[PDB]
Amino acid sequence: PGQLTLLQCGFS
Amino acid sequence: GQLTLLQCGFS
Amino acid sequence: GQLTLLQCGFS
Amino acid sequence: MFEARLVQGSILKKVLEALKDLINEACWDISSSGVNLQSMDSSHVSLVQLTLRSEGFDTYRCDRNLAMGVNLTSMSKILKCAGNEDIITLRAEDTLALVFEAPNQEKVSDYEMKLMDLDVEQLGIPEQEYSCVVKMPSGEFARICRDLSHIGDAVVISCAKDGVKFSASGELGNGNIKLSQTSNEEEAVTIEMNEPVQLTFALRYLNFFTKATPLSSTVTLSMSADVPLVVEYKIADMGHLKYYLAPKI
Amino acid sequence: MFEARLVQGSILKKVLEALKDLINEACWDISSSGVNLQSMDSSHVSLVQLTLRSEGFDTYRCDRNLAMGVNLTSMSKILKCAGNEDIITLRADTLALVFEAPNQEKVSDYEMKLMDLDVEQLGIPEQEYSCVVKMPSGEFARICRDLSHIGDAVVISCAKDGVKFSASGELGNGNIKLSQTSEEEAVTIEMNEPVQLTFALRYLNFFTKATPLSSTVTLSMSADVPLVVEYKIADMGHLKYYLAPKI
Amino acid sequence: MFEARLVQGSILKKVLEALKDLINEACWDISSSGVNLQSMDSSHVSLVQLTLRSEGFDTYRCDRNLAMGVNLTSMSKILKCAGNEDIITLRAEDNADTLALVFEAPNQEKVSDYEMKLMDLDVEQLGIPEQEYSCVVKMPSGEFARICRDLSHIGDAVVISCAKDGVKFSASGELGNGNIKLSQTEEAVTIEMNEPVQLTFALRYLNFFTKATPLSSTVTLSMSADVPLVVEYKIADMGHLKYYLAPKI
Repeated sequence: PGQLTLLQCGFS
Repeated sequence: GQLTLLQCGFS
Repeated sequence: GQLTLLQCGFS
Repeated sequence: MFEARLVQGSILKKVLEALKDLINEACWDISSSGVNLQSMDSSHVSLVQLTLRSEGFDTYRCDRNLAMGVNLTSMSKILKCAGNEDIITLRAEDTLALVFEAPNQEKVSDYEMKLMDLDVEQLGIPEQEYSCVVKMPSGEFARICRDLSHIGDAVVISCAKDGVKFSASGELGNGNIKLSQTSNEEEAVTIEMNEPVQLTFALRYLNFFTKATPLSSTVTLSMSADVPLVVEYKIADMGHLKYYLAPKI
Repeated sequence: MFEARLVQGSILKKVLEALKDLINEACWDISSSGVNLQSMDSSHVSLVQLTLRSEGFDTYRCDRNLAMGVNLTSMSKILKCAGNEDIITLRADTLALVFEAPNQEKVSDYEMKLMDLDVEQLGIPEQEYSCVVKMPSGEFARICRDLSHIGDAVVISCAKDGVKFSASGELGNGNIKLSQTSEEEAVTIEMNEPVQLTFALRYLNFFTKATPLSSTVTLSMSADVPLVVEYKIADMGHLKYYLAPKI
Repeated sequence: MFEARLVQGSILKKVLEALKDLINEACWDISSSGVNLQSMDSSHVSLVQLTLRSEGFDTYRCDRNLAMGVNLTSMSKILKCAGNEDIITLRAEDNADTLALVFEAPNQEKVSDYEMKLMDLDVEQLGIPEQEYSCVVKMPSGEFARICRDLSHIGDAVVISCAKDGVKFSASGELGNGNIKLSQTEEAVTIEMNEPVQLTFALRYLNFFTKATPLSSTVTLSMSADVPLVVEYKIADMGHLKYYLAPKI
C-alpha cells in the first residue's frame, strides 16, 4: 500500500 | 545601458 | 617516477 | 489596511525558514484575531498549520479580513535581508510591504513583494484524539531524524509507557534510538500515553518539519494507531506551528 | 635592491583579497615614496587605485623605481600561505615573499614569477563631488548584498538629510533609507546639490571585499560622473574604486 | 563474542576519518591484546597501521582471534551518528555477519544501537622490512598539516632536507617555488639526526596522512636515505596510527 496521503486518512 | 570610464573623461 | 612500497623491500 | 509590528522580528525570519522547504506558495488568512496559515504540500502527504495571535505583536490593526497569496520562496528571500535584531512590519493596503527597522532607527528598509492569486481551498481536519503524547527537546528530535535518515528512508516509531524507540533500516545496516522518560528544564523527555503504539513515517518529511527547531526548545509528538503524526512547535507566546504527517503501511 | 618589511602582514592579504576578483593581472609601481597600483577592469567600467606609503612599513629601501607585472590571482594564492599575525618581507624577474612567524622560528620563503606586461598610465580627470557619504564599511557591504537579491542595479538618491538605495527585480523592489546619525559608527552626509545615479550591484559587490581593511567607507558622487568608493588603510594609504554609472 | 567499551568514543570517530580517505575496505584483527588494522592503498605507495591496546578500553573481551572485514566508508557514516562525548561499544556476536556499535549519550537517557553488515576478506599479510632511521623529527601536528596544505598549492611533491640545524620543506610549481624552514626551539620541534638526508615525497599522500591530526598535538617524522617516510600519531595512551610513504626518485 506504501505511503498514505492525508486524503486517505480522513482529511480534505 | 552601462557607460564606460572612457566615456566619462578617463584615459 | 614514484616508487611503490614493493620497490622498497615491502610485501 | 493591514499592519502588524513585530519587535522580535527573527520570529518571522524563522517561520518562513520553517515553511519554504515544505510549501513554495501559500495563503495567509489575516483577521482581527491574528494571522493563520494552512496548506498541504504538493503530494498531499503532510499539512502545516501556522497560528500567530495578534496579541503577540506589539501593534496590530486589521480592518477587513484578508487572504494574501504569497510565494513563500520570494518572501523568505526578502526576509533574509532583515537583520536578526530588526523590528519587522508587515503592511498591505496586491503588494505586500515589509519594513525592516535596524535597532539604531537610522536605517530603514522597505520591500514590496508582488502577490499571487491562489485558489482558496478549505482543508478539512478530521477530529481526532491521540493515545500517545511525547514531549522532548527539539534539538534531539532533529538529530534523531537527521541521523536515521543516513540509514533509511523511513523511521518506525514505537512508544511504550517507559520509553520511545526510533528505528530505520537501509543498505548499510540498521539502527535504533531509545529515549527513556526523564524525571527532570527544557531538556526533559516526558511520555503520557495509554497503550503501545507503533507507526512508520518518511524521514524526508520529518527533516522538513525540524527546520522549525529554532522556534522552540521543545517539540511535541502526538500519535495514535493508523492516524497521522502531529509535530507541534510553540512560538514564544503568540501561537504555534503544527505539522501533520500521514503514515506508511 | 628593493626591500620592504610589514609588521602587521595581514594588510597585504586583505589588499589582494580586495583585488583578485576585479583585476586578474596588474602592474605594481615601486618607488622611494611607496607602492602604487592602478588598473581598469577588463570592461573599462571600473578602476582600482592602491596606495601604500613607504612610511607605513618598518623597513623600506628602494634605491630606484620598479614596474612589476603580477598575476594577482597567482599572488593571492601565495599570500593565503601566510598566517594572519605574521610579518611579511617583500624583496626584489622574480618577486620574493618572506613570512616570519611571531616567534621567528618558523620562516617561509616564496619566489613568484612575474609577467612582462605594459604599465598603464590612466588619466583621471579632476573632480570633486556634490555628495560625499561616510558610513560604516559593514553597513554598506550589507546594503549592496541585500539589494543584489532584488535587482542587478541600485539607484542612489542623495538628498541633504538622507540617502536612498533602491533596486527592483523579478520578485519585487526594495529601498533602504539611511539618515544622518547623531562615535566611530556615524553616517555622514555632506551635500551641495542633490544627486541620483544608477550603478551595477555586481561591481559594488566586488568593491566591498575591501571591507576587512577599514571600519568606514566614503562614497562620492556628482551628476553624470563615476562613483568613488574609498577605504583608508590604517594610516599607510587607501584603496579607491571608481565605477561609471548607467543610463 | 567480542565486546569493547570505549569511553573517549571520539577516538573512533577520528580514527575512521583518518582511514576512510585512504583505505576503502580493511580488516580488523581483533584479539585479546586489542584491535589492529593494516592495509596498503590501491596504488601500493602507502601503508597505514593502526594500534588500539585492550588496556586502552574501559572494557575489552575477545574470546577468539577475529578478522572482521569492514567497509570503512560505511563505518564512518555510522560513527557520524555518534556525538563527540558519546560512549561507544563494539560488539561482535557468535557468528554474525554484523558488527554492532552502541552510542551511549553521557548526560541524558538516550542510547543508540547500530547493526553494520560485515564482509568476508582474506587478511593481507604485509611484510614491513626491518629498518632504523637517520633523522627523527617531532613537531606539532598542527604546523605539519598546515605546512603540507600550503606547499600543495605550489607543487605535487615536497623536498624534505633536515639538518640538526633545522628541517627544510621545498616545493616548486606552475607559479614559482617556496620553502619552509623549521628550527629547534607539545609546542616544540625536536630533531635527532645522523648523516644528512634529502628525500622527495608526494604532497597528495601527506595530506591524506594529516587527516589524523585531530588525534594528537604532535607528530613524528622518520627518514633515512632512500627509504620510505614514516609519519606517526600517538593515540591517547592506547596506541598509534603509523603511515608509510615511499619516496620519489
